[PDB]
Amino acid sequence: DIVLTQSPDSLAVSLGERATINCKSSQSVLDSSNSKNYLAWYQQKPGQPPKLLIYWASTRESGVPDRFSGSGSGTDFTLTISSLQAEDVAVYYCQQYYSHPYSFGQGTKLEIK
Amino acid sequence: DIVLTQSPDSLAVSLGERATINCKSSQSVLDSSNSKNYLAWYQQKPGQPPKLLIYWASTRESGVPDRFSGSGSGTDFTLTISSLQAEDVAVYYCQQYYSHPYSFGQGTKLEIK
Repeated sequence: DIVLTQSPDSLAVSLGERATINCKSSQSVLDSSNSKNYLAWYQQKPGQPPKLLIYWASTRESGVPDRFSGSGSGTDFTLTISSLQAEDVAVYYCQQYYSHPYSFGQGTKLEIK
Repeated sequence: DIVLTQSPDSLAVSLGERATINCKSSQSVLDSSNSKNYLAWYQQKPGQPPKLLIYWASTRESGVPDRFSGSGSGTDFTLTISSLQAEDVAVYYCQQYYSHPYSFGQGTKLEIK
């Protein structure tokens, strides 16, 4: 089964600065036929459900701020927040839906420094 | 935007008994062209990422105990946990992926009486 490992586990970034979170999959999640990477990114704040930010590794979800972007292919992916805002403090998770059982990374805590 | 509302918000159940969690969608998530309900259920414990339990409303993910079962259709769904065990203490979420933006219910916290 595919295992996702995120890094770092926690990130402290100054307000307005760029935040970068990585996710590495044990197996490629790139579908060679359609060229799609079955990888998604979620944001989750205390007492609230997860919120989808990016899917297909780099397509932005409806309603999600433009400062959120995803990149990468195969086994290495990255979530980038162009300009960190106070409201971006939360836990971020990557998820693969390439093959069952689907799985999530351990999560990365993002805080203001 | 399809909104999911779970009920109850929290519940306390006794070991060995049956727990029931409902999810209501503001609009139907049943695709009449293929007869599939684009609805999933997740389990999440403190400090851990979400874990997929059921998808397509009633298909149980591999590795998941058979005490977990999903039912329902259209706008009304139910997650049933039979023979409750201490390890089932967690927050449960329903998720719809019928139309964008995809969305999660507010979550239901399950505890042991």
